[PDB]
This record gives sequence, C-alpha cells and structure tokens, in this order.
Amino acid sequence: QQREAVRQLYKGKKYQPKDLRAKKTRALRRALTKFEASQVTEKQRKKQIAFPQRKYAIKA
Amino acid sequence: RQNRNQEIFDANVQRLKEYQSKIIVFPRNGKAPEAEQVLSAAATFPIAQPATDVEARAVQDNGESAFRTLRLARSEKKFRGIREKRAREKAEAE
Repeated sequence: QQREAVRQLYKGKKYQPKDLRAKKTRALRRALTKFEASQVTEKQRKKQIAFPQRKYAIKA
Repeated sequence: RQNRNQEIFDANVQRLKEYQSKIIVFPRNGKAPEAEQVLSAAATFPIAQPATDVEARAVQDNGESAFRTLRLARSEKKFRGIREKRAREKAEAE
C-alpha cells in the first residue's frame, strides 16, 4: 500500500526512484528505445517517403 | 558496372521492358486487390543463352587455309617491336 501511495505521489513524473523503475535487465535498460531507434535523419525520411518499397506481383 | 556492348545493352533493356509489362504495381494508398503471388521470377524470365547461327549455312572459301593466318599473326606479333625498330631506324636516317 505504501508503494502504491508513493507511486501516486510520484505519478506522471520523471525520475521516479530506483526501486520503482523497472528492473528488466542491465542491457535492456542501457540501450535504445522505440522512439530513439525510430529517430532518423530527414534525408532518409524524404527517401522513405518518396521512394518506398511498393507492393507488386507478376502475372501481367 | 559499365556497358560497353550493345547486344547486352539491348538484351537487358528487353528484360526490363518485359518485366514492366509483366507486373502490376499497387498504389501507396491501397484497395489491395487479390494478387495470387508467384514464388520466383528467375523461372519466368530465365537467363537465356543466345543464338550464334542457325544450323544451316552455305559454304564459302577464301584460299587462306585458316592455319597460315594464325601462324603469321603470331609472327607479326612477336616481331612487331623489331619491325618498328627497323622502320624507325630507317626513318631517322639523315
């Protein structure tokens, strides 16, 4: 209960304490996020926008 | 890679033309029609070794006997530098 109350205290916030961050693993903390791997330069953004892999087939 | 042969230029172009004819390309927006895919394209555009001659042709002769040509080609190539030396040393006289 005290943990849940402290979570509601620290809610919606950055730098919540160490024993309430996730535990997952050392490597899968010290590594890249979804957004940070999706971060990509605008050059290649234009590239992937203008010339994307099209959905094709072969009969005719 | 750089093209310096026209038959190959033409053949690859022909393959591309066949491919563009032989496919249908969806939009980016979709509506995703039924496509009923093929597993491979190497089968349908097989690499094709070309013809060099039809089986039948008439004979013609030239009287060269087709061995002396090779022989004196060999001789000219191996004595080219010396024949050039003869030509140049008579050329630079006086």
